[PDB]
Amino acid sequence: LGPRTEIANRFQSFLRTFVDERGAYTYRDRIRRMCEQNMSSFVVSYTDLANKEHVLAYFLPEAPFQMLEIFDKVAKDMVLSIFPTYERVTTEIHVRISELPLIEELRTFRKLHLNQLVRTLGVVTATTGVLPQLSVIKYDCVKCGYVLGPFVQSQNTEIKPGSCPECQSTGPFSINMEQTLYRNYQKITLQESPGRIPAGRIPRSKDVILLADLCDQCKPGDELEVTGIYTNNYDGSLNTDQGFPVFATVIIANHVVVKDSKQVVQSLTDEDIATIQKLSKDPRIVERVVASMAPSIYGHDYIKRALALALFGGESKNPGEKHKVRGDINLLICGDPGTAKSQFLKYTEKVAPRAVFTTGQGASAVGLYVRRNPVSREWTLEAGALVLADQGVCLIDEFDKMNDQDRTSIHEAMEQQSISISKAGIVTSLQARCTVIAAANPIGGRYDPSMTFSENVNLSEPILSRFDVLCVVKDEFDPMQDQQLAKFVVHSHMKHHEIPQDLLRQYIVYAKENIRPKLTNIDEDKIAKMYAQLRQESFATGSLPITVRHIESVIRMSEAHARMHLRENVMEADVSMAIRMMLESFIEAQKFSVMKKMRSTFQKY
Amino acid sequence: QFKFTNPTICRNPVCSNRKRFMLDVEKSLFLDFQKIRIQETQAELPRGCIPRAVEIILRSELVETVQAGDRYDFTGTLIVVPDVSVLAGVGTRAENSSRHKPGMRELNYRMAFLACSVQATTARFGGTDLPMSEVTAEDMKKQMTDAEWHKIYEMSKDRNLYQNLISSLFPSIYGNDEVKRGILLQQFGGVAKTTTEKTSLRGDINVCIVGDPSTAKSQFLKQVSDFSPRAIYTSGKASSAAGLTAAVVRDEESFDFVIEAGALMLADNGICCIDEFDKMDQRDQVAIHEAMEQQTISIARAGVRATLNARTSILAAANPINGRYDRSKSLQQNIQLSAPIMSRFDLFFILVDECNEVVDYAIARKIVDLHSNIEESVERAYTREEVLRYVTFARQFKPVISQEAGHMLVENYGHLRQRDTGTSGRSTWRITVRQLESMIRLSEAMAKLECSNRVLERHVKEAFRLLNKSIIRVEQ
Amino acid sequence: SSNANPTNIRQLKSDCVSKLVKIAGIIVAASGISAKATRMSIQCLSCSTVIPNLYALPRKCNTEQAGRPKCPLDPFFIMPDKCKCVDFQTLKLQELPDFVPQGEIPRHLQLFCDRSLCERVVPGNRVLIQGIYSIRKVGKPSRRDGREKAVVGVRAPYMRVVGITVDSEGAGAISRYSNITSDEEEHFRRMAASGDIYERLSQSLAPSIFGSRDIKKAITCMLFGGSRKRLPDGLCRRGDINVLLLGDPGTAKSQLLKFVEKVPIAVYTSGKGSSTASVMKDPQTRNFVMEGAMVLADGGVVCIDEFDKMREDDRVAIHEAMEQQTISIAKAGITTTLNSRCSVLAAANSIF
Amino acid sequence: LEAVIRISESLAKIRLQPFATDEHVNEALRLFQVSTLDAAM
DNA sequence: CGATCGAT
DNA sequence: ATCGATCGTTTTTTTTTTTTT
Ligand SMILES: Nc1ncnc2c1ncn2[C@@H]1O[C@H](COP(=O)(O)OP(=O)(O)OP(=O)(O)O)[C@@H](O)[C@H]1O
Ligand SMILES: Nc1ncnc2c1ncn2[C@@H]1O[C@H](COP(=O)(O)OP(=O)(O)OP(=O)(O)O)[C@@H](O)[C@H]1O
Ligand SMILES: Nc1ncnc2c1ncn2[C@@H]1O[C@H](COP(=O)(O)OP(=O)(O)O)[C@@H](O)[C@H]1O
Repeated sequence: LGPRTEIANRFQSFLRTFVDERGAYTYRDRIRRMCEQNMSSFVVSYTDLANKEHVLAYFLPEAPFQMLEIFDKVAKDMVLSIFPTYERVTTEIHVRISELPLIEELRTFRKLHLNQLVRTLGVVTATTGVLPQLSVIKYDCVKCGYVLGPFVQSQNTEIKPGSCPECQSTGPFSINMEQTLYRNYQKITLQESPGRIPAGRIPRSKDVILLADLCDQCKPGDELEVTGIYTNNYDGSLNTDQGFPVFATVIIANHVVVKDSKQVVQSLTDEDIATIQKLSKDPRIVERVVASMAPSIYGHDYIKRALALALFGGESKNPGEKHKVRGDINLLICGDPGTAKSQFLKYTEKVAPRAVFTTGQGASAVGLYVRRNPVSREWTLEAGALVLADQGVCLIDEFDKMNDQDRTSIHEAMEQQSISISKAGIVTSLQARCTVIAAANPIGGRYDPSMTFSENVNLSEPILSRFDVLCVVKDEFDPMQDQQLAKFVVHSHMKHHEIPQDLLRQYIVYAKENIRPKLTNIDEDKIAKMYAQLRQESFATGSLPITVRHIESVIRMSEAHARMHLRENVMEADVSMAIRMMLESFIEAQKFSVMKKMRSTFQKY
Repeated sequence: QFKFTNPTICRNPVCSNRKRFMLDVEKSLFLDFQKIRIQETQAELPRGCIPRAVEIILRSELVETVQAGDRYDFTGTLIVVPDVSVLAGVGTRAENSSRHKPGMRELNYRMAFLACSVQATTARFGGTDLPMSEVTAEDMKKQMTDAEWHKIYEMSKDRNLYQNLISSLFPSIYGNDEVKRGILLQQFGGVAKTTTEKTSLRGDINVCIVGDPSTAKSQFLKQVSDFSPRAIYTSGKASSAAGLTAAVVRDEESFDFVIEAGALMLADNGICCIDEFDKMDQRDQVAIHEAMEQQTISIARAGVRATLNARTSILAAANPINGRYDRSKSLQQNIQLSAPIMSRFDLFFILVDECNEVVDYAIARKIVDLHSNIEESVERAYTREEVLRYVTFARQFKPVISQEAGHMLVENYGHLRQRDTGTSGRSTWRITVRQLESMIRLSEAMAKLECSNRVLERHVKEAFRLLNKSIIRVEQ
Repeated sequence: SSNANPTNIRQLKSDCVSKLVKIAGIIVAASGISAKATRMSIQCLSCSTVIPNLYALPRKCNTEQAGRPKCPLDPFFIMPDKCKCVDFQTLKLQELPDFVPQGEIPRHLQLFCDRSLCERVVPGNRVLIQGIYSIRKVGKPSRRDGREKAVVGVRAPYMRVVGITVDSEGAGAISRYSNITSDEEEHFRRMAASGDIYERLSQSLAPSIFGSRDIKKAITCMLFGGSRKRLPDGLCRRGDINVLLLGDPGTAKSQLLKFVEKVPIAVYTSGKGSSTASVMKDPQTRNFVMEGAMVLADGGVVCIDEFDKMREDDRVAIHEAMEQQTISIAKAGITTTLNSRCSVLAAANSIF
Repeated sequence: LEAVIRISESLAKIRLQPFATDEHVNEALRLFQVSTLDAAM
């Protein structure tokens, strides 16, 4: 119409007219960037939409279907007109939204929400696999032997015209298995979280549809935010009825968003993206990373730096067919039952890309061994959480007073980084590439004197094998420090109403994702003399089987340092920093005779 | 109609009378209900037959306000139920065999019931903008949130109301006068800061009772379930570890594994205290070892991304080894328990028993006004209505610290650890920053008593006094 | 056949359908050998019924030469004296171990065959494939499926094979058949002729590992097996061979057993769990079949650590199998003393 | 003995000579000697 | 046992 | 419009093995 033509014109005079990011708008070029990677999932801003023209907030809910259609039509008519080069591969488009100032929890949406604009979240549960449906209606005539032809399709409705090449005849027909258009499919079953329940009763759930563009992203137990829209199967068998219609409700997804989203993710500011390389190459940045660990503690540089390096360190370095070495480490702090340790862990999660929360006393380490049937409706399936979170983290707290039948069980995945099961209808296997939280508790009351460590907490012989970042919150009283930190504490309790967390998140996404460091011969013989310094100074006193894993953890520190620099190679610096930290620690966990490598390394130092 | 029939004959034309148009879900008439079941009256509990159950339905506005454990008042809309099929109804069957001149469905109807009114009584509390028995229709922040300022100012102004209120809820009780002033601070608010994305900051505080036998440490709390909202009590062995957890299932009802709630766990912003903390098994014990401090907890073996959370404080019920406080062993051997929880609990207040005749006869002199059925209790200072309303108001204030004792809580705490620099030679003890955290919110709440913001160094000094009380009380 | 490129299951999609392809997966198990044919006659018409697809059966009688007393309403007497017979086996397919199993699990696919690719694939093998991605059923409109199924049109997947082949991961597929040539066997025997082969073979598993050479003079002798020197009485004296090892960690037991898996047929789990043996009950027809997984070492070998770290409810059937090689069964209505020649390697961990 | 027989058998399997001599198996003797002298204490 | 469908 | 001859029509089961705490 005069006005009903102006919808597409508003989109056209939007996507190259409303401009921000200091000129050269996204939707001038963001669409180009969609065509580049061959995605066909352009996404729109409702914020920016209202910043241009508020009008299409009320012109949506009367039929958001037709709004979305009349948009993606514009995307085609622009793309293939200026990118006719595109017109081979897919040549079909639909668009998305990611700005809705609302979260509807479940148990919140009712008959008023019918077939219009929606948002909600939840948790995934078991659902279907990967299937397609149809997309176009065409059959085959047999009275005249012709084709009925292709016919305009309604969402779940018949057409059956008389018009066809068979003298517009041949009411009967048959159908082929080709020359017709297809469309992937997958389903979901959404549950609500165990935090935002009505505090103690059974939860609610409804189902949700995802479509051909949208599959193989979800999984059981994943984090999520979706617009979706409210559905209605228009008849779940109306007749002489129950005391109630047997109706149901679904949501169909337009734009799904993961709320973990552990990939390389963010867009680029036009200039505020070299935020890295205005600063990231300075020499003082060895220690500026420490200032953003956990802004909580006055002391404790050591564990600060250890977690700081090990949050993004890692190298696969798969040699020929032998094995896959490590994207792994097990730093451990066996401190005091009540020095603040369990708080150290949380900021890790609140920055780092993956996780799950688990505390000590988990399962029997089996996990919630199924045989695969369509009896019991599929006999639900998983094996742990390092199966569920690989190349990331999933959390432990207060371990050391747990079932020995778990300390057994986890004792391969750390290092072989491999799972392998049996004891079902299956013996398949699966990948566990992870690292490990620590968070345990000592025995003997609080913490021992410098008297030996094997006496401090009593774990069995074939678990002793691996070990790492050995720190400990040994305590003795300084009143000056008590004054300093307590000022800091009350100051911390006085905030009523160098690095921000705003950025370094992305630095480490970038750092452990893209750059892939190395090593070269510089001084790798010195390592042997220091290993000998272990074996000669430490034989039966302290040297508690610290075999050929922690040594290689030496390399892990060095590679960790250079990725903290985005260096990819190094001189004596990084390795010597590893030697500095290890030299400190293994003096830490001795006897009152505490200075063995100390005396041994003033020449090294 | 309930019995639904797409088939309609015609309106304007002579046209199809079984061939229908398509459907309208767009501009037409829709609505909502749910469906639940109901058991026999617990006010009408006869012998013999079962709890005959009724079917029940709810219209729009009635919805999601029914709930387990609740009694109601319905409509009386008993039904002819447009049912579709059933067995065993082998009575006579009929249908209209029309006029002879020159579709079928078996008929056996069942019963259900419908209702369009609810007063879910015995489940109704109301916060503070509800006008109570005693009110003062005045202007305020909200409707009735403190519109009895006309008195609550007075109940927030006296230097006597501290002790009067300490004595305005123990009329039928007599013992020490330290828990009689400390225990309310458990029910009284904490800190409530407005601050950063560092981590959840807590308002509540751990609280304990120990004492010799038959001291009515139970009767302190037997009433508390009747007292506070959200804060209903039972024991820990009053259920299983389906108190903390739910009842662990291994049979198929909906998806064959269900542990998603508990009994401790549904006490959100009320306390559900427990008795008998000494002989209970070490399962919920190590659960509480972090569930009180790090109120963000998980499980495995059946987890739908298990992340649960405690919310309130606690009340303890210890008793010694021999039943008596025979000073023949250290406290660590007197109770035979662990360290960190003896530090996690920043407040002890043990109730010790003796034998002096005047005391016991004075108790019986309490009893003089326990069965004098007119005047079977002692005088008071402040009625309950105004009391709880002042309590319900005194939170909404944003407590604050800018005080030199806030600056020099460093001083009092430096002295706290100066005098506690020892506590290491004769039966060593441990100091820890949970003590500081607890003193902080303690001082803060002690000024929240004032119906005022902005901490004062009086509160620090009394808090220091009370911490000194507790720690020297820990002395053997 | 071709050498174009292998694809991955994560992309086998609605575009990739009715279309020739190439992949590379791995095999799990697949069916027995049922039946299929192409055409047949019927007495009602006496014509070999010719079909394009590999059902409609129309109305008219064709025993109409009865006068006016004809036989309508589909009177079809299938004459399998006159029918045919080809094969049908339903091969299977799991996806790779590196191609989106990472934050997920691996899916898989089921297959099909007609004539000569039965007796072609034993499961637990690495394939290269050319097949085709197509369906079995059809329909979009509001004839919505089942009871509460099919919002619109979901039909099912599978593939049929047009020209499976196999893998050459060095010797990817060298397990049962022989496409090997006289040059190969000359090579073999002339290395056997070489009297410097065993000590050279003491250095085949440790090209990155040091030491343990007296330890390794028979770590591979395990693999070859000796002799199943059976006798006319019972005394089938024990064929295969078994080994123990245990000691301080930090000494490369795990990687070594991974390699002994690497170097024809083998598997690895360890504790807490290959294989009671498995008597299930068929969800189709509810019969009690036996999947029965040392069967997958029926000539291969086994390696495990974690004998120590798994309880004794499951050690005894395997305590026993490896003295008689006959997996017994007596549980439900079956007494099928199964058997299979597996060995085993035993690593361990001593407490103290 | 019932197993060391299989060690001889493995050796002859390698070199393909069918009939195996005791010098071929002195190697076997020295290898299970590891087990003997292990459980020697 | 029900609807389709043809003619009278 | 009416009657009659045409077309097409189908539903029944309970229990055993391994697994997890
Ligand atoms: N530098 C600090 N900043 C803030 N809080 C601190 C600091 N040092 C100690 N704490 C406090 O000490 C308390 C330690 O208890 P936390 O919740 O950490 O349990 P935990 O120490 O992990 O004990 P456990 O692991 O034995 O259960 C925390 O409340 C923490 O706030
Ligand atoms: N002597 C060695 N030479 C070369 N690499 C070694 C040596 N010893 C160990 N390594 C390396 O150290 C790692 C040892 O891990 P592995 O899983 O073998 O532990 P383990 O010896 O099996 O201990 P456990 O039996 O307690 O698991 C391997 O990745 C291996 O490559
Ligand atoms: N000061 C008091 N006020 C009221 N009742 C008291 C007081 N002192 C003791 N009692 C009575 O003593 C009894 C104490 O028993 P209780 O302490 O509950 O047993 P237990 O020692 O097993 O907890 C209570 O029934 C209570 O009525």
